[PDB]
Amino acid sequence: MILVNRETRVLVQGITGREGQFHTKQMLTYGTKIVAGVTPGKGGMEVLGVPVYDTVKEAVAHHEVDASIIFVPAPAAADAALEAAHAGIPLIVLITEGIPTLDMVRAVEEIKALGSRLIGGNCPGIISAEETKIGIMPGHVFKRGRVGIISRSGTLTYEAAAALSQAGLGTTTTVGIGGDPVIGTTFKDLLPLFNEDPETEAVVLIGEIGGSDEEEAAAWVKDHMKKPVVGFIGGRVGTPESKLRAFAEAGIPVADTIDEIVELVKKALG
Repeated sequence: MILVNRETRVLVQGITGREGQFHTKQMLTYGTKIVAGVTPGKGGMEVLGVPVYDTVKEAVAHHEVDASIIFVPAPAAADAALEAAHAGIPLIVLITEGIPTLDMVRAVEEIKALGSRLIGGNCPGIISAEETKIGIMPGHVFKRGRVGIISRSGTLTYEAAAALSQAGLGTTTTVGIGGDPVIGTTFKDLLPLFNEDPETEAVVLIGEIGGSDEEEAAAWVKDHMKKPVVGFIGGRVGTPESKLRAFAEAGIPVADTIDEIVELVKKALG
């Protein structure tokens, strides 16, 4: 696994909202160690046994936190991420969709400078199979195994994870990094972590049109990866052709279908 596991202590920002409450319940049931929640104006309340505070600073003053997950409304979501970073929280998972691009870029830059890792926004989060769940992904399709996943598409991530689980390969950590133009963590940032994780025997990269992250990741894989990588591009620099060419030139086998992801991983591991 990379980044998080069962021991990861989690803070939920926007815990009192409909989404926040629903997923706090799903995560608690999964085994995620949610230790506190934050919602301005709701400090003093309790959600599913989780104490709620008005600010992240107040929450961290009473609880050690390794990561935070944000369900705060779009207009204030970027600030919520910044609030977590200023409090010293190492990992910040920003779920919220619709955050203004300008807000997003400013948050990415400042949080990066502060030393925290930001996943998102507009993403499903991170899950370490049968260890911990810090996101909104369907937990049941992530059976524990040996394949790591980094994906810009939640849709394809779940199809791939379910297929890998059914094939007996399973998964380690899956990070849904988000498909929007501006994201805080991408392929190249996570590949080195998977490369050094002995539990991960192969990594699946799921990309799509736009940006240059897939192309940059391919170059990194070609020069530094020590284990198999399989790629998939949805919607079949910045074009699908450019990304397919980049993967091909990097020696990264590309699956044309979800089933081929499974077949290519099996082939690579022998």
